[PDB]
Amino acid sequence: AVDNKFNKELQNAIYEILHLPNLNEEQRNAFFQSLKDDPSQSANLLAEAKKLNDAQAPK
Amino acid sequence: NKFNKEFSVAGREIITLPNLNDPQKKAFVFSLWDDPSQSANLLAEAKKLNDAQAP
Repeated sequence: AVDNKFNKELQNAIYEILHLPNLNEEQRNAFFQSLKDDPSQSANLLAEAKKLNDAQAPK
Repeated sequence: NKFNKEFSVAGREIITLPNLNDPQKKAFVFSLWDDPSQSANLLAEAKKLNDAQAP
């Protein structure tokens, strides 16, 4: 078991998601909540966030 | 459901502090995510640290 304070993957996911340019605030906060619900999903959620970011690129 | 508009404001405040490095900001962002009710203490701590690291 990995504790959240000792989980670099979780911490990096939160920080990266905070920076993504093409998400809206609702999406960002939903990701933050989903990470709280299950930190084991950090890799999946970060990948999902990046995919949505890229689909939502303005050009 | 604690990730709301106030949480957004605090995370933005942390990353805009100009003298913190990325590991520092990531750590404060984690602490805010871990306990959003501590935004006030954490934001003040981050600003203090920022000022300690000013050129």
